[PDB]
Amino acid sequence: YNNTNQEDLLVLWGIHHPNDAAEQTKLYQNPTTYISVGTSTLNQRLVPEIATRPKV
Amino acid sequence: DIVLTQSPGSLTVSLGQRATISCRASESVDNFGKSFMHWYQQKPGQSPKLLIYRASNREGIPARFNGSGSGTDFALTINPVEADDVATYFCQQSNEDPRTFGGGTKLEIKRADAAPTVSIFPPSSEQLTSGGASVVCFLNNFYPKDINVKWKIDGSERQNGVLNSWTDQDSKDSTYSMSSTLTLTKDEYERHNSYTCEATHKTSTPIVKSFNRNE
Amino acid sequence: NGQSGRMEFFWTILKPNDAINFESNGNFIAPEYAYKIVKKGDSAIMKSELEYGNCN
Amino acid sequence: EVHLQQSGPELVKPGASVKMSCKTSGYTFTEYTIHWMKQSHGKSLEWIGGIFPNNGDTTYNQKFKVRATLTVGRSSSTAYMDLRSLTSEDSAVYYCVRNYGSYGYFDVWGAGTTVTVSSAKTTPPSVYPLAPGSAAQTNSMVTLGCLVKGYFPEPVTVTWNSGSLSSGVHTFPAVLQSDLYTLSSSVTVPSSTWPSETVTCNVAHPASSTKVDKKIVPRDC
Ligand SMILES: *[C@@H]1O[C@H](CO)[C@@H](O[C@@H]2O[C@H](CO)[C@@H](O[C@H]3O[C@H](CO)[C@@H](O)[C@H](O)[C@@H]3O)[C@H](O)[C@H]2NC(C)=O)[C@H](O)[C@H]1NC(C)=O
Repeated sequence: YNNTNQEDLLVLWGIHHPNDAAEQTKLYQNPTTYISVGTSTLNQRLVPEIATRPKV
Repeated sequence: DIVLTQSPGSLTVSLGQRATISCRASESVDNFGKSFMHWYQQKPGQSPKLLIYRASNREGIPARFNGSGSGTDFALTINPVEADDVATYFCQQSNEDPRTFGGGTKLEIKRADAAPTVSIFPPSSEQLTSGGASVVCFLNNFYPKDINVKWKIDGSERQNGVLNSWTDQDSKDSTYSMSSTLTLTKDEYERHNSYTCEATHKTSTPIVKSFNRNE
Repeated sequence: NGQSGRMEFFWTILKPNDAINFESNGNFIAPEYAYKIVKKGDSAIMKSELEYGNCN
Repeated sequence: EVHLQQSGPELVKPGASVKMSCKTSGYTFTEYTIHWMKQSHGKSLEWIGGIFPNNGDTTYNQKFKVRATLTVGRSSSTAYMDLRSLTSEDSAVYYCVRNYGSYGYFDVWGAGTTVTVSSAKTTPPSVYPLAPGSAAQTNSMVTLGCLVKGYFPEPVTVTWNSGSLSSGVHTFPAVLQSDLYTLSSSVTVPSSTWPSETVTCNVAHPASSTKVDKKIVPRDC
């Protein structure tokens, strides 16, 4: 997405951290995944950290 | 004027040892808590080079150079002395115009006594058609500096017509070289036979090279 | 500046008898020159748009 | 880089005037004071003056106040010095030098414009090859030569094989013989290489627009 406006724009996004390799498979077929975001200034590549956590 | 006087004037130090050159200022060169002295290196045959600013800090300059001192007297310490250190070293103050320099100190390297590679040369044919004779005699790559060339024409010595020329101690091998031309006119020349070139060094207890006119 | 890749730089201070160990099999931007901290003192990085004046 | 390119060696009739130039490059001309230094041939360095480009303020030595004149061409990124009504005294080398910051050190020194003050005429040299004696050979290595005689004024450049040979070479300093300069060069190659190898002596004298080559031919005997 190219910001064509005249203003700064606040963009929000997210990553999902599943419980197990199973849940991983059920939701997104692929077993090892990434999310990379790129900007003039921003550069990140997130990898979901699967773990079993208490229920909230 | 802040008269700067370096000492000693000439310093010969053995290779791999310590050179210690001093500077002395007529009045102090030392306020704001820092010394405004500078050391400069003039390797032979080229412009001076900046070594130390404000008496202690090195400008790409090897650590072998120790800038030291405060107030009225300072000292450039070169240690260990390397081959490419033949130069004349200058201290100059910036504490107060007019900017004044030291006399300068020439550094010489003591090395292994080498023997002069003598070689004698007859005058060119092209020169002789022009009317003059020139007997050249090189004495390359030797040490100590002191050498003594003699010219002999048919056994009898001669000084008049001689021009000598030494190079500076070579930065790379620490050896001197010498030219020794002997100029005559064609007619003055054609009235003799054997031309000799007796070099007397501390190395050999006389090295000779000669040539005969007609061969 | 035409480039769509990114370079990320790092630094550390190597204490006087310590050693730094690099091991890499790619994407490495290697040090050639480092900087000896010769004089520590009180100084500053002044943000200014002006240049030298040859004065004191 | 911080290079300072200055004017070419010059000759002036006593009483005349010179104007050597120094061209700045690689930094901002207008941030540093440029200065001039005079060196009496192999003796001592003397400070002449300084000039700050950006506004053209000058600062002179007592000694040179009169005879000297620092000027600056801002568009040209160039500093000039002018010496008026010269004498034998002024025959020496002049360095165009960048000083860092009244209380400053000279960090970047230029090449050196060397001035020669003499009434003498410009004289092209004469080059003579130096082949060894017909019946004598220096053992493992053969010393060869080149002789440059009767020229004015300094300097001259001596090269061996257009420059590709830079090893055993010694070019001796010139000397004064009947009011002309004379110098010699000595290339040293392994005995096997000569006379098989083309040993040519390349000499250049700018002051007369002269460039000469001499090939060392063994002793015809
Ligand atoms: C980085 O380089 C250092 C020098 O090469 C090194 O220090 C050296 O460490 C050894 C032991 O590993 C010392 O060994 C001996 O030291 C003294 C003698 O002076 C005595 O107390 C003992 O006999 C002892 O066994 C060296 O003296 C020491 N050398 C110096 C010059 O300090 C570092 O450990 C190296 N560092 C890394 C992180 O690799």
